[PDB]
Amino acid sequence: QNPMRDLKIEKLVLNISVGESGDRLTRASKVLEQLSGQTPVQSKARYTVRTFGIRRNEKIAVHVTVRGPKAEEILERGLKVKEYQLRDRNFSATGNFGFGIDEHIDLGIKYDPSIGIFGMDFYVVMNRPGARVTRRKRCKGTVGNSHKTTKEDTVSWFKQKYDADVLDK
Amino acid sequence: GKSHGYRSRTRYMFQRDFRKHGAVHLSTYLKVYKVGDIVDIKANGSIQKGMPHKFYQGKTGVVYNVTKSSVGVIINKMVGNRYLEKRLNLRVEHIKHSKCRQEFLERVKANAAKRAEAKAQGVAVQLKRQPAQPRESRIVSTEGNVPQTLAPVPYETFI
Amino acid sequence: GLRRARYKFPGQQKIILSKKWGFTNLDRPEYLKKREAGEVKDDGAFVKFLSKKGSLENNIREFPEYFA
Amino acid sequence: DAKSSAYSSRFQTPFRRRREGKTDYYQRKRLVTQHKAKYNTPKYRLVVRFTNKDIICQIISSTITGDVVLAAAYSHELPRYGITHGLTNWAAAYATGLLIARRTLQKLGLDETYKGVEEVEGEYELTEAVEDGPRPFKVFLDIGLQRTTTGARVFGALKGASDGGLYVPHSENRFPGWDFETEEIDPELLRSYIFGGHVSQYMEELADDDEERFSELFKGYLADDIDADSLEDIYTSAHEAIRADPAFKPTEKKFTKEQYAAESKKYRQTKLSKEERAARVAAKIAALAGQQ
RNA sequence: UCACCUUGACCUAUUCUCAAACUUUAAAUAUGUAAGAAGUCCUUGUUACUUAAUUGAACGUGGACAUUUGAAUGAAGAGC
RNA sequence: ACAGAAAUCUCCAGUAGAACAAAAGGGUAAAAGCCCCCUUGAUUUUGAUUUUCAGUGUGAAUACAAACCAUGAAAGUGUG
RNA sequence: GGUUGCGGCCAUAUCUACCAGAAAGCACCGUUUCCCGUCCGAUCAACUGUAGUUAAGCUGGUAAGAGCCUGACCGAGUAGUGUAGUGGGUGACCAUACGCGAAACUCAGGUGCUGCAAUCU
Ligand SMILES: [Mg+2]
Ligand SMILES: [Mg+2]
Ligand SMILES: [Mg+2]
Ligand SMILES: [Mg+2]
Ligand SMILES: [Mg+2]
Ligand SMILES: [Mg+2]
Ligand SMILES: [Mg+2]
Ligand SMILES: [Mg+2]
Ligand SMILES: [Mg+2]
Repeated sequence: QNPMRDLKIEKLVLNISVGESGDRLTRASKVLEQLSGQTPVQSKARYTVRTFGIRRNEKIAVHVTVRGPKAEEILERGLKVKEYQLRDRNFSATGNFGFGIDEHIDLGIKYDPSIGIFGMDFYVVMNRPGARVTRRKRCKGTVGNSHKTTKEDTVSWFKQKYDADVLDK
Repeated sequence: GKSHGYRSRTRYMFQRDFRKHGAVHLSTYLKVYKVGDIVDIKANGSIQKGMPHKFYQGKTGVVYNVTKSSVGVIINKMVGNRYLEKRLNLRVEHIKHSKCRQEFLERVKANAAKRAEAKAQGVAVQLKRQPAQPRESRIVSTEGNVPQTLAPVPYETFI
Repeated sequence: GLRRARYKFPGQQKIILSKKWGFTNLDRPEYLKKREAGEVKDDGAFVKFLSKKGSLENNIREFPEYFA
Repeated sequence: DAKSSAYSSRFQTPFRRRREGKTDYYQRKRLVTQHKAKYNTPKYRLVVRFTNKDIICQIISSTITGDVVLAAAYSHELPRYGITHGLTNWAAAYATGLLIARRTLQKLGLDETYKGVEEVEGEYELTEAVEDGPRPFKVFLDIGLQRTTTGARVFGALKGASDGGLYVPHSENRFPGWDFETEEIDPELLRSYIFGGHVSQYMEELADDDEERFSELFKGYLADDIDADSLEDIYTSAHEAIRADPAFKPTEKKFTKEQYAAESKKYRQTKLSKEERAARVAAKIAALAGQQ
């Protein structure tokens, strides 16, 4: 259509929600450090319920956000784990997608003190060129209806390059 | 017991005038107040400093002192059987000019102007205002306007 | 049936034969000229009316016997 | 979705230039509101806005009917001062900041007094009042919606007009050269940025990294072979030309405003009247419900 | 059933009835101020305040205007 | 993925339907709220003012002025 | 007339859907050594207008659009209310006399105006 109307990655985000904090979640940070190459950021707890065992403001999770050429070399490290098979779900109506895998971690060896498993939540945010207008400070606009990302235009993009197939098992 | 605080019974008075909440528009801060100007006191609830007491909302007075963001306004307050001079330190965003005094001062410029061509000729130009005088003679025509109305209507319930 | 219901009430009550059509706010002939015309269509308990206002597509979606 | 009728009726819109994301009215009030015993004294501010491919710089006081521009400068008139490229770098901000100072002072007649800092060193210097002369033209910095960051170009004209002879009150800690470790400006580093040092060193390390990016970037510079070191004399050739003639040459106007209008009055759509909007709805009944 | 006369709420358009401690609106009565000589206009004098700047500010000199001098009615003397 | 109705992550809608120590009312959306940085103006000195009012006192508050600081690029703001 | 910067009044400017924009400006957009900031050059900072584009922003039009704005002898001189009577009525309340006078509804019309600067086949 337009050379500025082509679906792009914005950001891949890598989530692990540990049910506790302490010695365990430092290792959950280090596994998500080496996948990204970036130092990762922790997330606290929004509240406490006395039924899930997590207490408010105790840093019970990690995530990291990767953008650009580095981010497109992390997707396929979890896509062959997922066997290139996404479902009728996994897709937002806004045009993004993600999935949840476990234990790819044989690839990317550090010293590897193998005590534990860290499953991890893939999610990627799609955009198009011109997404600056919502995040820039001055004249903070809104993306129009035509140029906004849709659920179809990303499942028409996933069945494009990265060559997968959808809804099946 | 009974409550007689400063902002007591000010529930609707200091309210913010539907769909005109938010910031104070900048013409309020660009208005110029000189000593002797006659100003209407209307408290803006969104500014809590320099805010007049509830007695002075809607009162009109004369600027006597000018400080950085505030005018000093003199109000006459009836206390018992006499009036006492009240001196109020109000910031200029509770204050607007009285539009009557702009209407007066143009009439002063008008009466000066109308008396000028009273000095060219024809003295005593009759420049005082007069009330609504009684109407004069008329002759009401009927061409195309013949007088017609019928009678009072009967009683119907029309539910 | 309403004359017997007066006795259960204090005060004084009247039996006014209304000139409206049923539980509506328009008279019997005014409701008729709205009825051969297409500004009248059924609801659950009441009747919806057509206006010269709003989108023409919604004036077509509901009320399609009109514009004939 | 579903912005209902009760939602729209109760919505209070932001002003227009809060709805345009173009004005902070929180900052505007504090910049503009004059001391009331300084009755009609206009409080002047230095507007420094940075767009893509331009620097816009103005001297503005405020009236009730709207703002008033005393003196304006642009970086797109730097071509006649000898700056044909680098019009949104840090140093054209100094160049526009220097020009708007010297354009204002000759406009107000105070140009011979208050020459400012003549030879530029990047010493943190403030315009001092001449004793038994007029006070210098007090103007405050409006950075607008841009962020106060150490080394930003919005503080480029802050050094540009302070040395240009305008009394702009400031600290120095947003110039290139401040340290969070030692609370002290680095005047040697700041001396580079005014004369385009931070642009000039990038050429000399792109001389030694790759000619690929040195052919994409500075592609204009390759075409007219300005030396990688010759920037400091380009800017001095303009910093002298500004103080020689800041007088605001206008431009040609080139098919003037009466025929500019009719040139841009043939691509603007016409709002209709009732007689055709009724005709369109009268058409739309036969179009939508003409029994197929 | 292992997509069904015997679905609850929820959403959309309707409908009847209301509010001292609800409200977009909004009276009547009551209420503040103004309707000038302590005024207006012109000239420009002072200052340590204020202005980039006698610029403003405030108070003035000198000059211009006299009772239709700046609505109505009254005033019984006014002020202390 | 575990993970469900509620763990974290991501987008869309969100005029405030939240929050602002404590009741209720008022006020607030590039903030008065949330996060971060710096600080002690919750300072000194004397008058003026507002409310309760006898125009006494007490308490609370508003605007200044001389300082001295904080703060910020700055305009500013701060006498809890 | 367009556009940009700074605005004034702050929806006639807002919101929803669809369609156009010549030039110019604006924007998206290219890169990360430096100043600077981040989990991450998306924000922010810095750089060249260089690789490209009007796709978005943005402006404008369309809509028996929602909303908003104005007017009406539209409701309606209505509801309410001031004043008066040794008026009515058992009372509740009501009628009259001299005045003041809405709102909701309903139709009609509209959909930013303007200031300072600068530039634009
Ligand atoms: Mg109380
Ligand atoms: Mg700011
Ligand atoms: Mg009551
Ligand atoms: Mg009353
Ligand atoms: Mg609290
Ligand atoms: Mg409360
Ligand atoms: Mg007390
Ligand atoms: Mg970038
Ligand atoms: Mg009597």
